[PDB]
Amino acid sequence: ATVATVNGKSISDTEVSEFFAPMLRGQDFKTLPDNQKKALIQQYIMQDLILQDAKKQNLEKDPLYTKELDRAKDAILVNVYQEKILNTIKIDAAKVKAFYDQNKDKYVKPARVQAKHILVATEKEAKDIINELKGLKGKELDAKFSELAKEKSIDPGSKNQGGELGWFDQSTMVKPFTDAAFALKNGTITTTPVKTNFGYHVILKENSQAKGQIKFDEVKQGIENGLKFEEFKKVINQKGQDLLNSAKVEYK
Amino acid sequence: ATVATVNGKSISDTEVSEFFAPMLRGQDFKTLPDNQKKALIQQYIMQDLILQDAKKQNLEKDPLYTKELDRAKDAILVNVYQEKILNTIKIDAAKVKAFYDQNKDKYVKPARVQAKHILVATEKEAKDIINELKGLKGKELDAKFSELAKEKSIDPGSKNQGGELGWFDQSTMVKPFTDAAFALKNGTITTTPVKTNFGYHVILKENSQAKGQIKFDEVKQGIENGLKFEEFKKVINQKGQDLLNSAKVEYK
Repeated sequence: ATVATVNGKSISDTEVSEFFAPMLRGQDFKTLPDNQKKALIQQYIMQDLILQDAKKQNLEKDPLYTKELDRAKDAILVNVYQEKILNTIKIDAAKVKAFYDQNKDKYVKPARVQAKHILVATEKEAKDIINELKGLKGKELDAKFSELAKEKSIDPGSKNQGGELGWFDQSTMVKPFTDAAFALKNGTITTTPVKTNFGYHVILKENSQAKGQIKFDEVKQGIENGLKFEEFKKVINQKGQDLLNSAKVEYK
Repeated sequence: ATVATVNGKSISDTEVSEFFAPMLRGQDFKTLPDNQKKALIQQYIMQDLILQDAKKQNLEKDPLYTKELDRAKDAILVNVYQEKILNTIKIDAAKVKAFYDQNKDKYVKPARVQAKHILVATEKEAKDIINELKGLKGKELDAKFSELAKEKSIDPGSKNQGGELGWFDQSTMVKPFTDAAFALKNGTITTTPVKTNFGYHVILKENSQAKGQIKFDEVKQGIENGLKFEEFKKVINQKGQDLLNSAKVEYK
């Protein structure tokens, strides 16, 4: 249908609609409010008049045009070709499931701990802190700990924050520290100094999170996307092989 | 020159070179190492064979091709048109200079201070801290300050970091705090409590930076780019006006 005429010539809703369809992302031109339709019609007419003026200035013979049009024409055909190939790719339920089942033990959230620490240079300093805190529990142990860390900790990274280290996993830090911190019960301190390259630590564990299993439903779309893409690449490279072999090719 | 033949047909270095010129970003095909040339020739032959296969499958009549080619053809012409317009745009030295001179007082780096503070709830607590620090100077004033902030400051945002606030300007915070902190000399404290909505502060100023003038040479390219772009938009929109007026347009 004709939504405008320009120097006598009809502009359809069809051509306006097709021009803007990329930008509309699936919303149909016809469903826009009258004033949005009108703005898009104006914009399209302006595009149309710039085209007429460009031809009037013979810009279709400009090599900036013909060379880029040659390029676009080849690139669009190659893309349509690879798109027909993409449309033959389907991963059935069983492959998706089968990939999950095969990798089940890698679809996990790793165990974490939330802890504070106090660092000091000497085994005996660490025992004395341990002493000062012996027999205390819960939020009282926590407050006193942090106060001791601010007071006596030699770790510049945390001393000021009451020894806070936040949540962390086993990948994160040195095993001997990691070992003691995973072994503790929540709300408790290392009753023996932990020895590292940094010195002697006292650790207070606030919380823990056990290794968690990720479920198939959580990851299945991701698995499918990744299998489709791998399959697409295999089919495309195979094709690229059939065509090359097939041809007689000499390098000069 | 012929770098390969494919089923008898010659492939020039010219067409390979033109195909990859976008990706080469100005480096000439001819200057690449032999093994890079060869890989690009292979890639180009593969592109060529996919084109031949696409035509064999009649994909040039596919509407996924013809409709996108119609779109590309219009979009490239419009771009060549606006590119010829872009090429007529020049800002002479005098406009660039003139814009700088006109806005000289906005091309400045604002004054900054680097300070610590201690916050307490009561004017008298603030005087007593001021007391404890009276008569101290330099790095000794600094250490004692930070220790007092850790000890007695009621600001959770900084208390733990010895009251550190880092570098900040006048836009950043409440004027009454800002006022006192800009007035101080480096290495000194507010000898009178500063009153805000948060309570009573003692401020130690570590450093200052005076308002700095940005020089023409620092900003001149930026000014030019921005003037060229504004001018481009003016010329393009004017054009868009000449064309529209010029036409006889009826909206249905």
